[PDB]
Amino acid sequence: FNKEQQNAFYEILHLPNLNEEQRNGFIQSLKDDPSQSANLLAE
Amino acid sequence: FNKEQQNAFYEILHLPNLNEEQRNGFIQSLKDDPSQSANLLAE
Amino acid sequence: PSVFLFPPKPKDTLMISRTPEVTCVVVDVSHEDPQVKFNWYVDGVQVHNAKTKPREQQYNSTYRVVSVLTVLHQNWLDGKEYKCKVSNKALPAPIEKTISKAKGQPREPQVYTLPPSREEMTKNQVSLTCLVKGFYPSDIAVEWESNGQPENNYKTTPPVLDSDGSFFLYSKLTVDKSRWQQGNVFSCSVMHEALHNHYTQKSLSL
Amino acid sequence: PSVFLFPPKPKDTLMISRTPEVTCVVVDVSHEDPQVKFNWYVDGVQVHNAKTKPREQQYNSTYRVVSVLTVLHQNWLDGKEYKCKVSNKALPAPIEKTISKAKGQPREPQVYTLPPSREEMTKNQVSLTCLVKGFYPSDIAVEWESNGQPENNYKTTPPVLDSDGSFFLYSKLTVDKSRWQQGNVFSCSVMHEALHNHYTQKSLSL
Ligand SMILES: *[C@@H]1O[C@H](CO[C@H]2O[C@H](C)[C@@H](O)[C@@H](O)[C@@H]2O)[C@@H](O[C@@H]2O[C@H](CO)[C@@H](O[C@@H]3O[C@H](CO[C@H]4O[C@H](CO)[C@@H](O)[C@H](O)[C@@H]4O[C@@H]4O[C@H](CO)[C@@H](O[C@@H]5O[C@H](CO)[C@H](O)[C@H](O)[C@H]5O)[C@H](O)[C@H]4NC(C)=O)[C@@H](O)[C@H](O[C@H]4O[C@H](CO)[C@@H](O)[C@H](O)[C@@H]4O[C@@H]4O[C@H](CO)[C@@H](O)[C@H](O)[C@H]4NC(C)=O)[C@@H]3O)[C@H](O)[C@H]2NC(C)=O)[C@H](O)[C@H]1NC(C)=O
Ligand SMILES: *[C@@H]1O[C@H](CO[C@H]2O[C@H](C)[C@@H](O)[C@@H](O)[C@@H]2O)[C@@H](O[C@@H]2O[C@H](CO)[C@@H](O[C@@H]3O[C@H](CO[C@H]4O[C@H](CO)[C@@H](O)[C@H](O)[C@@H]4O[C@@H]4O[C@H](CO)[C@@H](O[C@@H]5O[C@H](CO)[C@H](O)[C@H](O)[C@H]5O)[C@H](O)[C@H]4NC(C)=O)[C@@H](O)[C@H](O[C@H]4O[C@H](CO)[C@@H](O)[C@H](O)[C@@H]4O[C@@H]4O[C@H](CO)[C@@H](O)[C@H](O)[C@H]4NC(C)=O)[C@@H]3O)[C@H](O)[C@H]2NC(C)=O)[C@H](O)[C@H]1NC(C)=O
Repeated sequence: FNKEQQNAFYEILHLPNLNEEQRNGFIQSLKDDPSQSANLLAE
Repeated sequence: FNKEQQNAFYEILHLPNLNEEQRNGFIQSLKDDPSQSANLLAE
Repeated sequence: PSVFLFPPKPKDTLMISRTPEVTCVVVDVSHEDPQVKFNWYVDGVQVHNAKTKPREQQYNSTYRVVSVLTVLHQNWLDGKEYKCKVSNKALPAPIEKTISKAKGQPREPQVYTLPPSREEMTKNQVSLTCLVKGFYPSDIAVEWESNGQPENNYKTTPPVLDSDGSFFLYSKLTVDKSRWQQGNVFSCSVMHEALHNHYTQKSLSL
Repeated sequence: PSVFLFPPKPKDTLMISRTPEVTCVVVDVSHEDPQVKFNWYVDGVQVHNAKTKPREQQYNSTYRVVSVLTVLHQNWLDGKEYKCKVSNKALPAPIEKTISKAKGQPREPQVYTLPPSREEMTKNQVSLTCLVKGFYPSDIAVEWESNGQPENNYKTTPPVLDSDGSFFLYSKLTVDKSRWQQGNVFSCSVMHEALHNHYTQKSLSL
C-alpha cells in the first residue's frame, strides 16, 4: 500500500463490464507503471 | 463446580506442610464424601 | 501404527467435581497383530490399569485403539509425567510418549470485561468481550453467564502467546441490543490454576 | 514423498503493490530419484513456468524441494484453482493438490475499537483492543499504528468462526498507561477483500 495505484487497481478489478482480458491488461500496466496509475476505464 | 468441596479441595491442595500422602488422603476422602467436605487440615 | 497422547481437559483437572483423563490414541495396530499392550507410567512408576480403559474401534481399513488413564488432579497440577507405551510384535520398538503440563511457574490471569462500542449500538445485536491476559500456562477455561445462568452464545479464542511470555485470550458474547440496553447483568467466569479457588468471575452490566 | 500446497498471504493478494505466491512444498523426493517434475495448472490450463521457481534444499537425511508459483491478484480473488502436481519415478502416481480461496460470497468486516478497562488503569501498561467481526472469508489482515506510524507491539488472534457463519478476531495493542493517558491517537488498520479499497482504518483516542 501507497498510491492510488491500488485505488485504481480496486476499481479496475470491480469493473462489471471490463471483460477479462480487458481487465487483466489494465491491471498489469498498472503494476508496470505506477505513474500512469490513473489511466483507468473502457466501458 | 458447586460446593465447598472444591474450596476444601483447593486448600488441602495448597497445604505447604501437608506431606504427599497426608494430602492425597484428604483430597480423596473429599471426592468420596462431599458432605464431610469441611474435614480439612493436619499441620 | 502411530501413538498420540492427549492431556486432560483443563476444566477437568481444575474441578474436583470433575475427572481428568490422559487419552492415548493410536491409529493402526493392524490385523494379525492387534495385540497392543498399553503401558502406563506415572512419573517413574507403572500403574497397571490405574483404571486404564482401552475400548476397541473398527475403522478405515484398520483399527483405532484408545486407552484412557485417569489422573489425580493433584498429580497433573504438580506435573507428573504421563508416559504411554504401545507394544505389539509387528512393531519393532515400544512407541513411547510423555506428557505433563507446561512447566514454568503459574501466572494469574487478568480478567477485564469490555462493553460494546457505541458504533455497535447501531447494530441490533451487540458484542460483549472478555479479555483474559497474562496467564500461564495456557491451560485455562472461560465461560459466560446471563443474570446468573449459562449463556451458550459465546465464542472463545485460543490462548495466544503475548510479548510478555504470557498467554492471552478474548471471549465474545453476542447478545441482543435490547438485552443489553435493559441493563441486564452479564458475566465472564474464568477458571485457571492460578485463580483464587481455581475460579473467578467478572461482570458486565449496563 | 508428501506434497503440501500453501496459499498466498492475504495481504499479498490484496495489495497490488505486493506479489502473491502459491508455494508447493514437498518433503522427501529421495536420492537416485530426485527428478520431481513440478506441474502447475491454473483453472484448467498448464502454466509452464508462469514464473515457477523450485529452489533445492538438502535436509534431514532427505531432500526438501519447493516451487513457488506467482499468482495474479485478480485470479485468486476470483478464485481459480491452483493445482500442483509432483511427478518422479520412485512415485507410482502424480501427487495432485488443489487450492483456491474459500468460496462463499464475501462479507465485510466490522471494525470497532475498544479502550482499556478502568480496572486496567490500575496497571501501568494498558491494552487496546480491536474487534473485527462478521467477515468472510477468513483471509484478513489487521495492523496497528501510533499517531500515524507503525506499532510493532501487537498480537492478533486467529480468525475463529462465529455462530453467524462469519469469522471474527481480536487484536491487542499493549501500550504504556502514560502513553494512553496523554490522549495519544492509536488506530487499527484492517485489510480484507470486502473493504472499501481492500483497506479500512479505525481510531482509538483518549
Ligand atoms: C484410517 O482412518 C482413520 C480415521 O479416519 C476417519 O476418516 C475416514 C475418511 C473414515 O473412513 C474413517 O476411517 C474415519 O472416520 C485415520 O485416523 C486419523 O489419523 C490421523 C493421523 O494420521 C489423526 O490426526 C492427528 O490428529 C491430532 C489431533 O487429534 C484430535 O483432533 C482430531 C480432529 O478433530 C480428532 O479426530 C481426534 O480424535 C483428536 O480429538 C481430541 O481427542 C482427545 C481424546 O479423545 C479429546 O480428549 C478429551 O479429554 C478430556 C480428558 O479429561 C475429556 O474427557 C474430553 O471430553 C475429551 O474430549 C480432545 O478433546 C479432542 N480434541 C477436541 C478439540 O475435541 C493432531 O494433533 C495430529 O497432528 C500432529 O501430528 C501429526 C503427525 O506427526 C503432525 O503432522 C501435525 O503437525 C501435529 O504435530 C504436532 O502435534 C502437536 C500436538 O497436537 C502440536 O502441538 C504441534 O504443533 C504439531 N506440530 C506441528 C509442526 O504442527 C494429527 O493431525 C486423526 O485424529 C485420526 N482420526 C481419528 C478420527 O481418530 C487414519 O489415519 C487412516 N489411515 C490411513 C489414512 O492410512
Ligand atoms: C526430515 O526433516 C524435515 C525437516 O525437519 C526439520 O527438523 C529436523 C529436526 C532437522 O534435522 C531438519 O531436517 C529440519 O530443520 C521434515 O520436514 C517436515 O515435514 C512435516 C511433515 O512430515 C511438515 O509438517 C507439515 O507442516 C504444515 C505447515 O507448514 C508450515 O509450518 C511449518 C512449521 O512452522 C513450517 O516448517 C513450514 O515451512 C510451513 O510454513 C508455511 O510455509 C509457507 C511456504 O513457505 C509460507 O508461505 C508464505 O507465502 C506467501 C505468498 O505470498 C508469502 O511469500 C510469505 O512470505 C510466505 O511465508 C507460510 O507463511 C508458512 N507459515 C507460517 C506460519 O509462516 C502442516 O499444515 C502439515 O499438517 C497437515 O498435514 C499433516 C499430514 O497429513 C496432518 O497430520 C495435519 O493434521 C495437517 O493436516 C491438515 O492440514 C490442513 C492445512 O494445514 C489443515 O487446515 C487441517 O486442519 C489439517 N487436518 C487436521 C485433521 O488437523 C504438517 O504438519 C513440516 O513443515 C516439515 N518441515 C519443514 C522445516 O519444512 C521431514 O518430515 C523429515 N523426514 C522424516 C522425519 O522422515
